[PDB]
Amino acid sequence: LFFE
Amino acid sequence: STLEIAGLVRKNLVQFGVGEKNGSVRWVMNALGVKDDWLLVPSHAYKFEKDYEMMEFYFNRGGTYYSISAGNVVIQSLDVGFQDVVLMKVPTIPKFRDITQHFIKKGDVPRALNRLATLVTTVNGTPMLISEGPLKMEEKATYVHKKNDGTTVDLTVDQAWRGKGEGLPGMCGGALVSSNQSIQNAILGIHVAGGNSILVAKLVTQEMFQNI
Ligand SMILES: *C[C@H](NC(=O)OCc1ccccc1)C(=O)O
Repeated sequence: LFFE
Repeated sequence: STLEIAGLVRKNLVQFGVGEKNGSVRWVMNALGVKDDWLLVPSHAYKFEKDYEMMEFYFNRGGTYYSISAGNVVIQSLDVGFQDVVLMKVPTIPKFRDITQHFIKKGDVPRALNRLATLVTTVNGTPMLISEGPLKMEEKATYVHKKNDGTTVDLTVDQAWRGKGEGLPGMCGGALVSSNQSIQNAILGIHVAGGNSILVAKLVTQEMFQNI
């Protein structure tokens, strides 16, 4: 999971 | 309906950018006006870069731009501890339509679980509807934020929706909308992370607006  | 809630979200979504005084604007993500001059915005947009308060914040509302010193916006937490998404008062923004009554009530959270939802968002202002698989609630969700230098930090919040779906950079700050018509397709929260075909949104309830 990544900052998007 | 989902589509009519989506329209109300769409009208209140602005683009949020950051820059140095006299510098180029870096357009980062979405912010969602909720009422008066208050917006919801993921604080990971700005809080991890050096000397944020000396930067200029920019808000793009359909090609009309509003800017303000970061030191002149009032930032208010949604709850105790770190929750990423904050409330931000921007004195120079045009008044928003009050959409706070379209957010889910804390007591109705169970009614959105195990049902589809739609992420109503943009990529730099281009509106998109992103389907999310049946929702789960994670009491604690962890995701990795990549800063401007390229280095990454790990972030953790209370109460995040998790759904199967495909996100893109810049979609953060958009609103998750329940497919459940029996709770009037409530706005569930704010998109904060995506990856490995999973989408994560911070729970935002009506009760949280009591913090102004
Ligand atoms: C989307 C907004 N809805 C709203 O605030 O409704 C509150 C309501 C509606 C019907 C009965 C009781 C309360 C809006 O723009 O009005």
